[PDB]
Amino acid sequence: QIDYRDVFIEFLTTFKGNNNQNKYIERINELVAYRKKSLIIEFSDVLSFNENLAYEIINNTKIILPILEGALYDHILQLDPTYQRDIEKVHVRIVGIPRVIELRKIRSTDIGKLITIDGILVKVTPVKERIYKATYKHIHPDCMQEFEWPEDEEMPEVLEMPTICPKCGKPGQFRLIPEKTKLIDWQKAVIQERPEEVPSGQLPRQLEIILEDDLVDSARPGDRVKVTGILDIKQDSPVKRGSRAVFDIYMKVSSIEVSSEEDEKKIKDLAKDPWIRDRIISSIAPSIYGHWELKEALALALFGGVPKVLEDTRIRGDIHILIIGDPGTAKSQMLQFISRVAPRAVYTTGKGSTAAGLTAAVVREKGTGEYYLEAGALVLADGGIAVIDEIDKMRDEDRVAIHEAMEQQTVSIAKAGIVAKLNARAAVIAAGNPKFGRYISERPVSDNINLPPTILSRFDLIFILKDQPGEQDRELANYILDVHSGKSTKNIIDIDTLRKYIAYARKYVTPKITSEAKNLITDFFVEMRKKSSETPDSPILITPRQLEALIRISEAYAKMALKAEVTREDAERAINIMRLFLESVGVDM
Amino acid sequence: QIDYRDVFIEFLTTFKGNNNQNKYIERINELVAYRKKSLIIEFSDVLSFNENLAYEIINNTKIILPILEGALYDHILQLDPTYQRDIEKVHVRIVGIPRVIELRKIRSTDIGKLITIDGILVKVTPVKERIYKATYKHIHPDCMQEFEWPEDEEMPEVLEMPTICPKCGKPGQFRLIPEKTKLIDWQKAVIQERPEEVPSGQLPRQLEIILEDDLVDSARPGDRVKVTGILDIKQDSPVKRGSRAVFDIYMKVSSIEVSSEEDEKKIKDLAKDPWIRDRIISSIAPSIYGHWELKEALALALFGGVPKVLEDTRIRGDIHILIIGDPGTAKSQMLQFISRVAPRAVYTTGKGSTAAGLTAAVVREKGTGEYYLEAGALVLADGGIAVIDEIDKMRDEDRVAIHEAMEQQTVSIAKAGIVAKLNARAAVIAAGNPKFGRYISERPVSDNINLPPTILSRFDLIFILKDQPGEQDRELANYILDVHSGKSTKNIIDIDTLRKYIAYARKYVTPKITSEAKNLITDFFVEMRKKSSETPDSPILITPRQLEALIRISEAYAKMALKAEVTREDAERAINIMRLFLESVGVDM
DNA sequence: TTTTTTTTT
Ligand SMILES: [Mg+2]
Ligand SMILES: [Mg+2]
Ligand SMILES: [Zn+2]
Ligand SMILES: [Zn+2]
Repeated sequence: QIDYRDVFIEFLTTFKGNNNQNKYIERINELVAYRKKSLIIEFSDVLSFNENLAYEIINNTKIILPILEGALYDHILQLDPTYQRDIEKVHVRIVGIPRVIELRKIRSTDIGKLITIDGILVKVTPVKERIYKATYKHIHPDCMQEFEWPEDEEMPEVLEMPTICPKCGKPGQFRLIPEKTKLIDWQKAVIQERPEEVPSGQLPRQLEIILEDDLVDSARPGDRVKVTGILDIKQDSPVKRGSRAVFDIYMKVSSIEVSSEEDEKKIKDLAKDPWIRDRIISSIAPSIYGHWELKEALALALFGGVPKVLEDTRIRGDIHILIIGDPGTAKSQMLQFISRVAPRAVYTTGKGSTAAGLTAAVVREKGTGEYYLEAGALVLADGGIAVIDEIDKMRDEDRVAIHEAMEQQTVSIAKAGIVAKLNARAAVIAAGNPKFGRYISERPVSDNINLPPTILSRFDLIFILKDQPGEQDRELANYILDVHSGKSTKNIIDIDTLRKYIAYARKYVTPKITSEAKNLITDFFVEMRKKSSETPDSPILITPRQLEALIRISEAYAKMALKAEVTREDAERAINIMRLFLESVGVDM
Repeated sequence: QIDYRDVFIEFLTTFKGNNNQNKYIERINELVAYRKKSLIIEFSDVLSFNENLAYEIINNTKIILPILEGALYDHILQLDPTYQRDIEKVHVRIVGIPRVIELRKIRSTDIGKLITIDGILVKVTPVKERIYKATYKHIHPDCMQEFEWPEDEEMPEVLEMPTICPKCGKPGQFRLIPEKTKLIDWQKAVIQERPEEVPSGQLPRQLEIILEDDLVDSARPGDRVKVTGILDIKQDSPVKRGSRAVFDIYMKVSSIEVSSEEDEKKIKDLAKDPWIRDRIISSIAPSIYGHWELKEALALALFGGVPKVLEDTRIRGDIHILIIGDPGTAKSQMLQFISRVAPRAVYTTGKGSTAAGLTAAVVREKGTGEYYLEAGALVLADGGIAVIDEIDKMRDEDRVAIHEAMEQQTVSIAKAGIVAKLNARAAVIAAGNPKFGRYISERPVSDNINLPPTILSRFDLIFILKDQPGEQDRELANYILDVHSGKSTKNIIDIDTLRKYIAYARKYVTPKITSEAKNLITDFFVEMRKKSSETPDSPILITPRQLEALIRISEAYAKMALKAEVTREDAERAINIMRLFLESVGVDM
């Protein structure tokens, strides 16, 4: 038996990273400066430094975590006495446990160990307080004594009151003292297994987890997470008998991850190539032949524009795309790829969606009997991409409910005496089919779309796809068979790198409008408005929302190349793609 | 007087199997490799070796079973001393009990003996944990003692706390320690009697079964199982008085089997026949005369293609068949046969089904008032075949809800704040009648089918059946009367053998496309588009989906012969069969 | 009652 306090402190102060910069030393300095009261330690670093220490942490986690926390607290206090009186104690969290078990394969033998489960967050409860050291008061004409009922022991999960007053050795009734009671933050969350690991013909399972102290509010619903901790059984009503000798299992979260310096370096060198825009476009849906304009348009929606917020109003900075085409034109394949490449995307269908399920659901809690809101599909997709397949197959009554969300990016709910406004800053991608299944050349655009002009004006770009057999049939057949044969096209950025590239660009890039683009946009907008009045029978209208599109598209083009200003070249690209949108629908230039 | 501990040991190690290889020794050796912890014993094997032990097992199971487990553990321990500290005990499961009782014939005299029940699983609860050895601490300021209350006795299904502390002989308050508590896996399932056993008029009855230890998650809902164990009465609140001395019956499962190496050699022998494809086609619906092209198409759907999973998207590998015919053409006859020979099939009707029930339904459980997902018809058919009879009779607004599942093989639900995706990789076979009941040659094909072009393109093959009274009436009449007279057709593979053949092919066979097949497929696909453009009047469209139909059919043809490569011969059959399909819908090539 | 999805007069 050898003390690990010296080894743990030595590991923190002597570990060398990639550049031998003592990374953990900097984290401690950040912890001291910010009073973060929590430290994250990578498991492989501990294993590389000393494999014997790693095994004790994995196995004897129950009794070794407080030892390391106490030793670390002394080191922090030695480094800076001012850290005291602000943080009572620190927490050590281990990340990178080699023991990973699927949510569906949890057995009795795994209870009481430190295991890691990766899943999807579903529900998060509001933060609440849990008592871990109570202070009762035996009220009785002779007692007038207060005491901490749990002696040299933490208050268990089941609340219990003293039976005999220790100060007097007599029975009676006891009163809790909130002022001297010690509390700890407590949150309840529910995790779900990934759809790619669910067995065939079975519904996904769910597991409930506990977040405490600083771990609260570490994630939002719909985010892939990785958690590590100790499993335990759950007790709800143990006071009254009636068998129920079967208990569930809940997880005590110790370390939580969501979804680096080296990644930024990899991303930065990509933008050095002048042809970065073409590479990104060619990397969208590599298994789909042709549709270069559609592929180019989808890339703009992934990056999006720059939202503008003023002292009196705000302007949306998202691009909405509507695609209409004949069946079999691979409209859904691109949408599925978007949902798999975007950092945050939600995939829905017209028939499988409802008005309540798309914006906000008002439900009544049976335990409380009061109404409370539930996040809709658009709300969960805030700051991301919203995909609505088969937009024409949903009822118009439910479809018209998203008019405010598509433009104002807000959802107003006035039901059951509850009034609220929720942010819905998401870009909507919709696909559908013409009124008669296939597009009819002889019939005009009005009866083919079969959609009200109001919703059409909210779409920045509208593309019409036509399945016309011709000279491209032979090359299309070869491409499809190559995909089925396993052959793939190289010189394509992988999905993981592309997803990282999109996330980085949306966070650290904000292009500015220059004078050259201002003149180019104005001339095109005025000229295209003049042609609109020539043929006012088209279902589409050239509204001021169209002028908004050029600014957003130009910003998206600049954001693609990690630029800082909208140059003259970007304005030309925005005009070129805008012309194709007008040309496809039936408006000549 | 006589001990069976040594009797069981020699039976395991000295028992000549069918091939005289000591199969039970191999099973024990296989058990050690992966720590199976469960050994399956055939009742016939015990009866063949020593009849005396057979009666003891079947009549005194509750006593002799633990004794045999101890003997087996020592034998395994000697073979592998390392078997300790991972598997503390093993289990002995007995199958093939001759005592089989119908679910409706259970009486009081059937309680307490080992019986076998055949039925259909309908509900599986999530895996939970049951306490069988608790650990309590007496909360009395003088005690501080830890003890296991269920001493010298397994903890009953009704949880009970001690009234007097064993180590101090005093009453008071007791607390349970989860860390020192011993748990065991516990799962609840519901079984239903087969439709062939339900008597006239009444609805089928249900029985509750309990699965423990490794038996959890041994089967999925909708499967046919054969459970074996001891019946017992169910109690919830025995303390709660107020009459009601009537108790239900719950089933304690000890061994469950769902639905041998001799099958593989028998299956391999069948595939060696060069005319295996013809024999399989002739073995589909032996009671139906004619319809050779329809029989061949149905065989392809049973086997199906090879799904492709890529890093970005996935390609559907199932084949969908649509049949349109006049009444009396026995369309529903093969559909019933398909649902009987397929390893996993679900039979539905257009009128008796709704959109919610087809894919997924969101229902509110009154126990908690919270919405939860319910598996639909397509979800439960994942990995199998879904049959939709009388598709034309059902509502159009309900038919559009399955467009996504038939191509993307996924179901998306956004209702009441619930967003999820479910896999629905199931082949769809549909039948229906024309617009005016009978087919009319004077009217064009477009208005006769009366279906939207979108759903028509999804189907791989569409066959139109016409009832023309000709010279074949006498031949058809004789065949029908022969069936009614008890005469049957010989030299046909039985359903039991055919079902085994199909299951083996779909698992261990994965054909690949060759260069020769690519040229034939590409040339014929181009011919479709050229012919289709020449006649823009047919309601069917030659979309790129038809190209995948050639690939899927070619793979299915190769899979029927247990081949690994799709040769030119398979490609020619794929081209030939679709030529008939095009001819049926009035397209001549 | 009121809001939600569902099958049903
Ligand atoms: Mg689609
Ligand atoms: Mg019929
Ligand atoms: Zn007192
Ligand atoms: Zn005691």
